[PDB]
Amino acid sequence: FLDGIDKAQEEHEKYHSNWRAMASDFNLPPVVAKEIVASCDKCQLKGEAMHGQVDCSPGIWQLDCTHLEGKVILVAVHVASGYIEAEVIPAETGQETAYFLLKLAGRWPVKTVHTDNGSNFTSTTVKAACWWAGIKQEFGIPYNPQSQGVIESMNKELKKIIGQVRDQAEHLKTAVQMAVFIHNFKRKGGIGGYSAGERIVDIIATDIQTKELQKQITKIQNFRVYYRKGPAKLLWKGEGAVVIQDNSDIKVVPRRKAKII
Amino acid sequence: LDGIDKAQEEHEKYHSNWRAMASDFNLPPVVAKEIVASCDKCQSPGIWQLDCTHLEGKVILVAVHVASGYIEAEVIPAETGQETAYFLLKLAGRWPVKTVHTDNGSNFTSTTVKAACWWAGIKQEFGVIESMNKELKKIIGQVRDQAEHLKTAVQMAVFIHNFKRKGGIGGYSAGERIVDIIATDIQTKELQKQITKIQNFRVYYRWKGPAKLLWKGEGAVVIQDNSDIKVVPRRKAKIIRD
Amino acid sequence: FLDGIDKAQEEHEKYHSNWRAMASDFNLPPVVAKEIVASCDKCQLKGEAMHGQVDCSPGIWQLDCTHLEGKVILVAVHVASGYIEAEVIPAETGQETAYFLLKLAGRWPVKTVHTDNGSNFTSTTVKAACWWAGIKQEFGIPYNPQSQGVIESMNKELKKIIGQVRDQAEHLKTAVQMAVFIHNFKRKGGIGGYSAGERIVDIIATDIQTKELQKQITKIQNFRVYYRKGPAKLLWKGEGAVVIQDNSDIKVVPRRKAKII
Amino acid sequence: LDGIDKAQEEHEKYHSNWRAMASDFNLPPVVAKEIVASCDKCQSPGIWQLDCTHLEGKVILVAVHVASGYIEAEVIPAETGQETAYFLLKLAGRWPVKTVHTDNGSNFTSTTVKAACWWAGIKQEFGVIESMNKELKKIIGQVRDQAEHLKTAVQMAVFIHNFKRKGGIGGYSAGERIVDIIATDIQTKELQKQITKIQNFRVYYRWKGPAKLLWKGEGAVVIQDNSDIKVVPRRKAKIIRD
Amino acid sequence: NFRVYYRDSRDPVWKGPAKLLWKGEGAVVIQDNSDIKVVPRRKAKII
Amino acid sequence: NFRVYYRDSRDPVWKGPAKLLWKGEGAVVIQDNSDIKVVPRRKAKII
Amino acid sequence: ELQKQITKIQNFRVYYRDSRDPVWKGPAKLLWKGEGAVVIQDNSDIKVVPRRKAKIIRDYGKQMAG
Amino acid sequence: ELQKQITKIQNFRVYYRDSRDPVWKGPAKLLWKGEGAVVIQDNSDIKVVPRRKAKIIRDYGKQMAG
DNA sequence: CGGGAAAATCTCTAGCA
DNA sequence: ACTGCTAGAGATTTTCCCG
DNA sequence: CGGGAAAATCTCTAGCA
DNA sequence: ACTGCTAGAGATTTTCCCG
Ligand SMILES: C[C@@H]1CCO[C@H]2Cn3cc(C(=O)NCc4ccc(F)cc4F)c(=O)c(O)c3C(=O)N12
Ligand SMILES: C[C@@H]1CCO[C@H]2Cn3cc(C(=O)NCc4ccc(F)cc4F)c(=O)c(O)c3C(=O)N12
Ligand SMILES: [Mg+2]
Ligand SMILES: [Mg+2]
Ligand SMILES: [Mg+2]
Ligand SMILES: [Mg+2]
Ligand SMILES: [Zn+2]
Ligand SMILES: [Zn+2]
Repeated sequence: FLDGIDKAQEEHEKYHSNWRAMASDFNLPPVVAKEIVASCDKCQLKGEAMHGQVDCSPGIWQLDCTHLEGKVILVAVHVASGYIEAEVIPAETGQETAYFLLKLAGRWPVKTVHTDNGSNFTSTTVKAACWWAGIKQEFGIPYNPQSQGVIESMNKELKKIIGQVRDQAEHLKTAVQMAVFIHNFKRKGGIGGYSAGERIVDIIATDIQTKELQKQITKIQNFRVYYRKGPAKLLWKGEGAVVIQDNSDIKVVPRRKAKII
Repeated sequence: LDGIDKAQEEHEKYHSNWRAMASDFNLPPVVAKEIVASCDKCQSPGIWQLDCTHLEGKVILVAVHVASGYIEAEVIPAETGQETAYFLLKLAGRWPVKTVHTDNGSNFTSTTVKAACWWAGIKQEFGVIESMNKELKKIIGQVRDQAEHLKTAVQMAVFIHNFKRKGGIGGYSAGERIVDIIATDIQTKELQKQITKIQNFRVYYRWKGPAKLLWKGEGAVVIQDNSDIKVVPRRKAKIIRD
Repeated sequence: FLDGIDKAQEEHEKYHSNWRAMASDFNLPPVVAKEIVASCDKCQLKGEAMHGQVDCSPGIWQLDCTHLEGKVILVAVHVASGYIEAEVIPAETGQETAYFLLKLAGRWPVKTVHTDNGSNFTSTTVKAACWWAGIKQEFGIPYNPQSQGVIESMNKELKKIIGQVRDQAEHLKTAVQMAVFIHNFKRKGGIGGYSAGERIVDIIATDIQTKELQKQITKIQNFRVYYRKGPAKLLWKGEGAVVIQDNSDIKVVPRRKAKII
Repeated sequence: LDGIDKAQEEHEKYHSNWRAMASDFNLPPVVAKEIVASCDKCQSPGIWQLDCTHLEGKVILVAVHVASGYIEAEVIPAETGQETAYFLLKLAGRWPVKTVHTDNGSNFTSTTVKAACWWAGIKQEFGVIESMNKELKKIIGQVRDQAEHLKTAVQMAVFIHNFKRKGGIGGYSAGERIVDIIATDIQTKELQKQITKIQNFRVYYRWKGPAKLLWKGEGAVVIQDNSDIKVVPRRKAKIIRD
Repeated sequence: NFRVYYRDSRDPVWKGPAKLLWKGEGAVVIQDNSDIKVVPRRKAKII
Repeated sequence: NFRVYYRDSRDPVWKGPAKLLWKGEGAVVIQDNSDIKVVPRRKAKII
Repeated sequence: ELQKQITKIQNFRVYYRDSRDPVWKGPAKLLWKGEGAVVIQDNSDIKVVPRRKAKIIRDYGKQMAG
Repeated sequence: ELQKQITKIQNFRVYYRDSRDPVWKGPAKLLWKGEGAVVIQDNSDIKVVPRRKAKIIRDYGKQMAG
């Protein structure tokens, strides 16, 4: 193909033909045309077609500031449950973001806050408020609201509820608290038919209960397992399969070729 | 199914509650509820307390969950009905507040607070609040130097009280207690819902007279007839709605 | 449920709870809660989750004006094939839109032009140019570029090619014509591995050939069919099934219970 | 497959072309191509013509597809090399232009037109254009009163000439003819591509000597050996690349 | 008869209910207070 | 080694190639002319 | 006569979509063409498709290839 | 003693996702919980899921219902 | 009939004011 | 009475090719 | 085991600066 | 070294309920 490849690069340097066009016009295998395209800097113009998956641990909260009727609404959400907190604040300022964050951390177990890189969240005053409550700050890739998919989706549900109840309140702060109430306790569905309030209660109570239960289980159930290796620490057994943790690496092995001691 | 008689015996012996029978013997909660409700010898989480403390010339408005000692407080600009109603709408949006106890003070008997309670569905009624005010004031005095304004200090005190101070029988903090109590009320409400759903159904088994329905299992149907719990195969009983 | 329904509307008038929340809180069948929500005007806030399908007949073209480097580029596309025409014009004016449209209609069989409701397309000067060439104008639902999905998608491919070849031309018009060339003849793929030029040639030649062939077939094959009715005109027969057109209604019937005369 | 001998006979009788054999007997085009290429007694669509007419003080620059009579023209502000090269880049983007014939005029031998032809891949070479100029001028004179500017009239004339005037053997217009001719060239190019693809393969059948490959069917493999076309089952022949 | 609530044109506020005059595949024609409008089916609910 | 072309931040012009330092699920860390950047995998191609 | 014409009309490939599926269905076999509808055969199934949802080609490449 | 604790830890439902599927997988059965991973049983299959991709609840509503 | 490699199909994304 | 689409990138299934 | 109705799941969309 | 999501609307498959 030496004559077919040299003419294809000469054509790609002009028209930037994709791999197919150069496979048809110069009698090339698909691999060679794809290679000629892959080596052109001017043709690498498209990312891969996937989406990530945000952290949904029980202690992660996403915060963001949204705007409505000239006012600033600082909104938070519990990612695992959908439970939201919100407040109209006079200004997007690290002072009042820190006040909001301290109130939140005082009402619920907030382990980690995920936010974008707005100035109020990247402020030295929030860093002090998050350090005092023992909160971990995760900032997202700048200019990527998809990294805040949960709270950004909650900026739409919250604003949608406010317009439904806006005419039952003179001020916007009352409508914001009405919308918080309605979302958290009057909208059911999701992973348990719950509302956001029931679901956060379940998530948190389940976290506590499971931590206590598994603490007891590990305190009692103390075995070592040899498979195929070292004395891996036993995690679970039953149904013809054993789960163990060998050097901080959890893997599933069948009951055969594994002995518990 | 097979342990209903054992649960009846354990109640007639120890007067246990349905949660234990349902956990120990493995019975649907409705059956154990009926077991505990068949003996006449065997016969809160939505109540908060509101008040206002004064400190350094500002007004702190504190709310306590009586069942758990959990505290919600914040500094307000004026001891008025607008800010009290706003605080109460906030709290009602955060936790399921069914009742609030107050001290008939002017800010609490206002039309705005009454309208907020009406919208949120809160029932207004006019010494734990005092002891918790004392504890909050002690914590505030402790942590005051770590902040410049008072509202920040109040929120640090609320954080400390709710999550850092532990005690009681099991050594849990107010946050874990409030979460557990609310989960228990969620279980209670779900059970009441299921009982109310099934109570409008009558069962004709083997045909014998109509009976109250308790559970519609996958391989059985549990019924209560003449104050006696019996098990019948699904194909041997017909359930109608009345 | 008379007490359960009256309390549910009283609650919906305040919080606007969805059908599930009112089914759980008031012991309602899903139909009744869904009905209570369906009767509330303030809750009808979301359309249905589908997309339409544009016309892709051989004679439909989508036109649009896109902007680049302060200049106006009037772009057209043959919907069935993807073949594009483009031109930098000094102004979005019905005069030059009509000139572009007359040139196009002179180079290809343009039966119908689909555009949005920009002033240059809704101009009385294009109406005269489309009337003279015997073109039919279809305007889209205002403020819905999805009705121009093809040409709007072509506004992105065209601009994408221009940046790839912009440094081989001093002026933007040369880069626009280079991009037209490259798209139409140097990018292969689609419903036949074709380029846009090959595909428009195939579409148009196939239209002519099939019209002629089916004209001959109908001129020769002249039968009437009775099924189950009137003498439906025969369209096709074979493989144990007959296709006929009874009173301008094409339907497929099996060979059984159908006689050809 | 079974009609290869009939096609060989029909060529030795009537000297037909491969398109007919492939259509009449139902043979892959490559086999009929080889049939027509085995007889030594049996042995344009990318060429356009450019020129400039003058009318009413403006310069019209006309392009004719020689094979079809299809016309592309437009009024340009100046008879220069920039506008000629722009016209030619436009045309090359619209139709597959492989060659353009011009009249060695100053605008056509410029460096800009040469560079445009180089980029587009057009080969520059220096009486149909005259007759089509006459016909375009006649049409323009006909339709002139229906417009105010001359460029609009030129485009109306181009529309009329390409799609409204019909003639020739079958009564087709220039548009249908150009489309048919370009489709034929597309078929020719696809056939040349497939022949070039298969020509670097050798077949060993039943083992006999290597043979040229023609078609790799689903139930057969067609080969040409010693100027004779034979059919062999796929399991009876092995194809290697050389 | 059908009630149609819709989102007409560059306006976020949903309007309705309007009479359904014609349901096509992808768009609907409605009548809302003696005003005939054509709304895509992404921007309308019919009850 | 891998070449990474990316779309950094509110800028349409694709940049690259950059050295791939770390590939996570959803985002990548790259080095482009002694400048370490974190780009989501929607906005980057790795070759 | 007529049979050659019919087997020629069935040599064209048809790409079509259904009224609620956004993906294009692979090449069927054209049986009959009309002003508003085309009749195709896709996997031993006879479908009637509107003209505005169908693309009819020959595939000059597969012809020239068997 | 221990067996009651294990059958209690297996009463919690787990909702999880895989690293490239955006849809949430239905309620599995929690076998073991850890700081970084949870071990579940979904349709007679034992999967190890990171803690950040799992939601663990009890469903105070199916409990109170059998 | 059985793996491996290559080809075809499938899935999913940004950008198009 | 009108209407999302297109092309590329990675993943996964089909087909083919020699044993 | 067989239909019908009701419930559960699936698919797909706008909006979130 | 980090990451789209949420809730609603219509369609389609499952489950259940009495024969
Ligand atoms: C003044 C005319 C008449 C009235 O409306 C405006 C505004 N407009 C807006 C876009 C635009 O929003 N493209 C983004 C996009 C969004 C969704 C989708 F499916 C396809 C898409 F291309 C156009 O392309 C466009 O031509 C116009 C226009 O022409 N006008
Ligand atoms: C000044 C800070 C810091 C730097 O960036 C700006 C700009 N920005 C833009 C959006 C926004 O584009 N939402 C639409 C959207 C698009 C895609 C998606 F997946 C989710 C979405 F919500 C925000 O929500 C937001 O908070 C900000 C912001 O805060 N800032
Ligand atoms: Mg933000
Ligand atoms: Mg935001
Ligand atoms: Mg436009
Ligand atoms: Mg546009
Ligand atoms: Zn390139
Ligand atoms: Zn409502």
